[PDB]
Formats: sequence, C-alpha cells, structure tokens
Amino acid sequence: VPMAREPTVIHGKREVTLHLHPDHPTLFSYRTLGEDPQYHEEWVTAAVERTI
Amino acid sequence: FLQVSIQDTRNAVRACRIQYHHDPQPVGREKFTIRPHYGKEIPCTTYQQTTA
Amino acid sequence: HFNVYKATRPYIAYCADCGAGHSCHSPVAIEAVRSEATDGMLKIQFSAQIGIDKSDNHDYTKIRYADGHAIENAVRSSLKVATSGDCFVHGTMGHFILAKCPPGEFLQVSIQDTRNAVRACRIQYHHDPQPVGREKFTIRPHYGKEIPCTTYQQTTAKTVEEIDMHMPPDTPDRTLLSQQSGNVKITVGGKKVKYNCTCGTGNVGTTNSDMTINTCLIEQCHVSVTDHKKWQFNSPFVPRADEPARKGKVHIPFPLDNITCRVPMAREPTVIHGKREVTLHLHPDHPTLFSYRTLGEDPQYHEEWVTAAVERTI
Amino acid sequence: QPGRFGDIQSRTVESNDLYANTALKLARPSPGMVHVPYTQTPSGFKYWLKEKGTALNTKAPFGCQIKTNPVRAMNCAVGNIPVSMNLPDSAFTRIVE
Amino acid sequence: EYKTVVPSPYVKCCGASECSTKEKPDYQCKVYTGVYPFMWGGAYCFCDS
Amino acid sequence: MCVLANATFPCFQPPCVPCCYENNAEATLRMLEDNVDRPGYYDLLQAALTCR
Ligand SMILES: *[C@@H]1O[C@H](CO)[C@@H](O[C@@H]2O[C@H](CO)[C@@H](O[C@@H]3O[C@H](CO)[C@@H](O)[C@H](O)[C@@H]3O)[C@H](O)[C@H]2NC(C)=O)[C@H](O)[C@H]1NC(C)=O
Ligand SMILES: *[C@@H]1O[C@H](CO)[C@@H](O[C@@H]2O[C@H](CO)[C@@H](O[C@@H]3O[C@H](CO)[C@@H](O)[C@H](O)[C@@H]3O)[C@H](O)[C@H]2NC(C)=O)[C@H](O)[C@H]1NC(C)=O
Repeated sequence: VPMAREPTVIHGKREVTLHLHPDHPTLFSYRTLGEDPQYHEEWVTAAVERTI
Repeated sequence: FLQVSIQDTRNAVRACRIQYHHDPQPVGREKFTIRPHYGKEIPCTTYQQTTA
Repeated sequence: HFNVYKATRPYIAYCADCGAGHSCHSPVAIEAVRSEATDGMLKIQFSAQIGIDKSDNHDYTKIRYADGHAIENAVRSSLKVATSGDCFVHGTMGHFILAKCPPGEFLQVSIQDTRNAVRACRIQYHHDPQPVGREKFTIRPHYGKEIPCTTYQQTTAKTVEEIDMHMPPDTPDRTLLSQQSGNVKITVGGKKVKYNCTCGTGNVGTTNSDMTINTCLIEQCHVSVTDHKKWQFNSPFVPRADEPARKGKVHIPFPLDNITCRVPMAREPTVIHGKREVTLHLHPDHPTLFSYRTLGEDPQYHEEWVTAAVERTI
Repeated sequence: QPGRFGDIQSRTVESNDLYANTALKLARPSPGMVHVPYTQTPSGFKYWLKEKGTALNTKAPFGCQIKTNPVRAMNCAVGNIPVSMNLPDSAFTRIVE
Repeated sequence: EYKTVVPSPYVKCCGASECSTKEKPDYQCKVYTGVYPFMWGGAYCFCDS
Repeated sequence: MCVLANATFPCFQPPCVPCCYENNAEATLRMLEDNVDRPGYYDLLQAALTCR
C-alpha cells in the first residue's frame, strides 16, 4: 500500500492549521488526548485545509 | 454485471449474464488503484492456485 | 541523413505491476507522462524505442526492445495503449508515443514479444481532459466558433528539448558460469566480461575469451558484461557508472505548437420581461457556464455551472 | 510557501536565477531494489489554476470589459471630459446670409 | 509549473561515498548504508553489507 | 570552439571526419561526453554521426 505525503503544518496560538494534498481518497482523523477527547474522522478527497 | 462466454463447436458464441454489484476496496486506509513501487506491507487474503 | 538513434539502445527497467498485479523487470517500462497540451494529447515514454529496426535502420513496421543484453525486434502492430476505455495512437518516434484517451484512473502499454507473449506495464494516472472554452462538450460539432489552443505536432524537426544519456553500467549475469567439476567456464560471443573470484591470488580483470579458475565453485565468481559502445538513458531505475557521471544530449520529437479548435454555441435562453426584473429559462445540453453582473456603481456578481434545465430570475 | 501560488519564482522568463521551495524530501530505498524514492508537495501553480476564484472580467464596476496584452479597461463610463476648442472664421456664416 | 529532476543513483559498493553540496534550487542529497541491490540477471556488489 | 584533450578545434569540423562513430564508437562517445557544456555541442553532434 502507498504512504501519503506529510501535510503542511502552520503553528498558531494553541492551534494548528493543516494543508492537505491527497492524490486519492484518504482517511484523516484526530483526537485530543486529554480527559474528555474531541473525536473526529473524515474521508478527504480534494485539496483542503483544516484547523485543529 | 458480469458475463461469461466461449465459442461453440460451430464457432458460435454461448453467453450468459448475471446481475452483480462489484466494487472492491483495497485493504488499508487509502483507496488506491494500482500498487506503487514504494510503500508498506499490509497483510491481506487471497485465493491460491494450488489444488491440494 | 543524421540518424541520432544509431548510438542508442533500449533498456530493461523495473515495473510496478505488469498487467496482473505482480512486479517483474519488463522491457516496456513507462517513464513520466506529459499532458501539457490543451486539447488533451498525452506523450507516454517507453523504455524500448519504437519505429527503428534492430539494424539501426528506419522502418515503419518493426520496433526495438532489449532482451538479456541482446536487442530483438517486434512488429509495430499490436501496440496498444489503453485506459478505462481504449485509446487511439496518433504519432510515433523513438521512445515517445502520442495518444488520445477517454477519462480513466490508469493507463497501460503493451505489445507482443517475439514469441507472441504480451509484455505490459501499467502506471497510476488520473486523466480527465477539459476542452478549451466555457462548455464541456465531448466531440466537435459541425457549426461553431474557432478558439485558439495548443497541441503536439507530428514534425520531428529541431525542438530545443533535452534528454540526458549516460553509458550503461556493467550488467550482472550468472547464467554464464558452468561449473563442470571443480572448475568453471566463462561464456563469450561478443560480451567482454568482468570477474572477481577471491580464491588464491589475484583473479580480477577483464577478458573476451573462455577461462578456467579450476579452484572454487560458482559461489564467488560472477560475470558483469561491460558493453561500452551505446548510450542508453538516464533513468532512476538503473545505476550509474562513475561519480562525476558522463551525461549527454538528445532532442525529443513532437514539439508543442499553436492550433485552433471548434467549439459549439449554446442556444439562446428564453426571456420573460417584468418590472425591473427578468425571468430567464435555460436549456443546456451539457455543462455550460452562466454568469451575469449589474453594470452600476456597485455590481452584483454571479457565476455558475448549469447542468440541467433551470429557471433563474435576474 | 509550498503548495500555494508562488512556490517557485523567477524574476523574468529568461532569467537564470530561480527560488524554489517545495519541501522535497528523500527516503531510504526499500531493500533489494534501485528506485530512489522521494516525496514532494504538489505544484502550487496547478492548485491556483483550480481555485483562483472569479476574475476581474466578470467583477469590474461600471460595466467595462477588461482585456489583456496590453492590460486595459475599455468603454468604461465614469466622469466628465472637458473640451477646449479653437475655430477659424471659415466655419461660421455671416448674419446677413 | 515546476519539474523534478532525479538523476540515476550511484551504488558505490565495497567502499563508501560522501555527499557533495551544489548550488542548485532546492537541492537534496543523502547517502545510505547497507543496500544490497538486485538486477534482472542477479545481484552485483559482491560485498554483503 | 570544442576541445579534445589538447586539440581546441572548431566544433563544426571535428578531426575524425568522416564516420567518427563507425571508425571508433567508444572514442566518439567519450568525445561527446566532454563537450556537453560547450555552446556548440549540437553542431559537433551533427557532424559526429553523419557520414554516407
Ligand atoms: C502561440 O502564440 C502565442 C502568441 O503569438 C505565442 O506567445 C508569444 O510567443 C512569442 C515567441 O517569440 C513571444 O515573443 C517574445 O517576446 C519577448 C518580449 O520581450 C521577447 O523578449 C522574446 O525575444 C520573444 O520575442 C511572446 O511574448 C509570446 N506572447 C505574446 C505574443 O503575447 C506562443 O508562444 C505560441 N505557442 C506556441 C508557438 O506553441
Ligand atoms: C573483489 O571482491 C572482494 C571481496 O572480498 C573485494 O574485497 C573487498 O575490498 C574492500 C575494499 O578495500 C574491503 O573493504 C575494506 O574493509 C576494511 C575492513 O575489513 C576497511 O578497513 C577498509 O577501509 C575497506 O573498507 C573489503 O573488506 C574486501 N572484502 C573482504 C571480504 O575483506 C575486492 O575489493 C573486489 N575487487 C574489486 C576490484 O572491487
């Protein structure tokens, strides 16, 4: 199986802006590792940007 | 759908059709189409040609 | 004439999957594909140059391809380039191919061997052409405007384009060692071979004739054919010879040039007058772009990709 | 910045200098093959082509068309044009006639 | 639009190589150890590791 | 304006005329590889592999 490219990270004040460049549908998910997590999951298709 | 056919003794085509919704998805988290020349090795399953 | 391709040979590269899902070295490996033409013509690049026979003579029926450091030839027919559908081959010279293909998610090239066995290599490629203009038509009509575009031409004149060629490395081979009884023979026939056998004293160097080492088995002796008379290519799938490299220059065929296309004109929409308002009926046959603006001090923008019959008020 | 408009820039079309920032990164080759793997952020110009958004031809006020080579705005109604004139005596007619 | 140039690798074996800097846009070079390459006729570079 | 070791001959008229490649292929290729950076490389190529 192939490995997708690393997304571009842009730091901020307690924030991260991610620029995503997929060649084909890939799955992107993140969680906050505190006491009450912030679940998320999505199927990325085209070039987008996310703030987490 | 899919169909199977082969020529008769008189060089006539004998065919039959059956409705079948085929849409495979490769194992992993990416919906690629053709294996690349650089990537990981993820376990899967397949039919083998041996007749034991 | 000039005949650049007299000092160039086909080569064997590594292919991801050869039409069946398995990886093996095939002589029809695909390099990068160029699709920088507006009308949608690709330039696939082989590893086995086509249009020139084995004897370095120009020919419209035979193609060259490498096979075990020995050049063979195959008929020009049965050269099939394909995608989700099936493509049409326009031009042909040397390594490069011109084609027009239907939309798909891959493409493959294949042509029969000497023994009539297909050799193929497919690469992942997302092809989705779009005609120049504001309508996404499929085929040209018999009545419409003329819009400039760009395309690849079939002339093979001076182009000012580059390919780097470098001398081929010493190809490994082990079918030449024939261990008979405590000794080996080295096969010849036009290949000056290299060897390195760490038994006893120095057993290194080159040769062009059979030898015997008489000391060890085939476990240490190995043969490296050192053909040094023809440039091959600068490909990432084949190693280099020396640190500073050598390099070379070769022009490519099919330069880019200006031509004109024909595009259809959509029907006139039906207007319905009102009190400082227009109701507009739209009847498209294929995705068209519709946009309007108010030509006052502060305009009111809009643009859209109309697909089916709609009704808009402006 | 990589991945957006202007990831590579040149001062002029024929200029020799070039500034490129596309985050090209190499990786260790897989065992038993010769392929030189690498990863790279896709081109920013191709991205800009797909999501530039609108234009000035369909956005300009006062209903004036924008054209190129050279860049200009045509038939663009705004303001007043003062006119200064100087006429000879041959244009007029004597009051007796 | 840009274009990535990737020259052929130089597998120096029974020895070692050192990377050399150059004045090229966004140049990248590295040297790896322990490769055992294979070709169609077999595997060259006698030295095992 | 091309160079061959210590020759310094015009690129239009190489000293190997005629049939530079046929007489000695390896010498001709190694001569070409030393003139890649010269502005008159293509004229030399036009004469190196041209003989009837
Ligand atoms: C298709 O046609 C267009 C327009 O005719 C071509 O674009 C033009 O190509 C010419 C090539 O000589 C450019 O001329 C250049 O102008 C600069 C200006 O300083 C000059 O320094 C150069 O020496 C050269 O003369 C021109 O700028 C360019 N653009 C225009 C006219 O708007 C295009 O190349 C054609 N496509 C082909 C032939 O594939
Ligand atoms: C023919 O094959 C033999 C295989 O033995 C090659 O011998 C190898 O030569 C290299 C080059 O000197 C040796 O590397 C050296 O290793 C020592 C440590 O042992 C290190 O201190 C040196 O700096 C150097 O890296 C290598 O050890 C040696 N092989 C063995 C098993 O000792 C020989 O070079 C081959 N011939 C040619 C022309 O390549």
